[PDB]
Amino acid sequence: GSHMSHDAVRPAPGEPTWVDLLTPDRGAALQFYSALFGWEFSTTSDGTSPYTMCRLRGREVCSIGDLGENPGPALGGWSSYLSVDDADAAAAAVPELGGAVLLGPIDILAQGRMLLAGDPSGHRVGLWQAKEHTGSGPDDGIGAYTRSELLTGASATDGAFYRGLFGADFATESGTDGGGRRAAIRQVGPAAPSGWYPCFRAQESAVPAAVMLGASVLLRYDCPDGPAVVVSAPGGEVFTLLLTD
Ligand SMILES: Cc1cc(O)cc2c1[C@@H]1O[C@@](C)(Cc3cc4c(c(O)c31)C(=O)c1c(O)cc(O)cc1C4(C)C)O2
Repeated sequence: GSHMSHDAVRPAPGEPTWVDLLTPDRGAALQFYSALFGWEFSTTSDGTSPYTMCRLRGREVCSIGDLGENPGPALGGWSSYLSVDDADAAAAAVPELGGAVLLGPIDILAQGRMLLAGDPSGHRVGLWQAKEHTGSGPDDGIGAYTRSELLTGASATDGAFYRGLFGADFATESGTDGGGRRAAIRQVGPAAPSGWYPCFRAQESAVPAAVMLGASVLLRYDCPDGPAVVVSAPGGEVFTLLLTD
């Protein structure tokens, strides 16, 4: 009966949520994508759909998806999944800011909820509902996710979207949070690509690992961390590599 909670939850910032990447041919993608980082494949479970989990050193990293006969998937390439208060929370604030929900709310195997929002031009913003964990996986340095960064032509706009679905604006109040949300938005276009694509950690040797395959060069500089490498995969998947150790 319109009661409020009496507990403030403050998750640990920095920890990424998740990152999935659809492909036309999972079999082939594993040959390209995994050739960049140098990961290993694993067998799928039986009884369920074919799911290849990409793990190494007994440490969780990422998973690959596929479409088969689905010409219009949900992912549409790399993207950053931001963790919201609730699937419905975010979706509910979408219209409050003046956006449009494209997908969700949906119940993926009653395990989680993924939905997309933004404008009807086809902008997909990864939104996951953190209930158990916020994607706190093993910190093996290299090979694990690094962070989430979106390159849009309207930092001021996207910022408004984030501050609304995540920022305090969501609940137009303070006290029942700390501020442990992860996101990043930069304004670029002429001198840098555009789209949703988190960063990843790899050795310097990974740079050419992609080149040799025939990756497309767009932008590999002008980053806050210094050395950056953004390549465009042949299928249309855009992602950024940062050299650290
Ligand atoms: C949204 C969606 C809706 C739908 O009707 C069918 C469907 C998907 C999508 O692609 C697949 C192949 C299955 C699938 C699986 C996941 C996600 C996903 O988008 C999709 C997903 O978003 C996600 C995540 O964000 C964090 C996780 O820890 C795990 C996942 C899993 C479960 C791997 O078919």
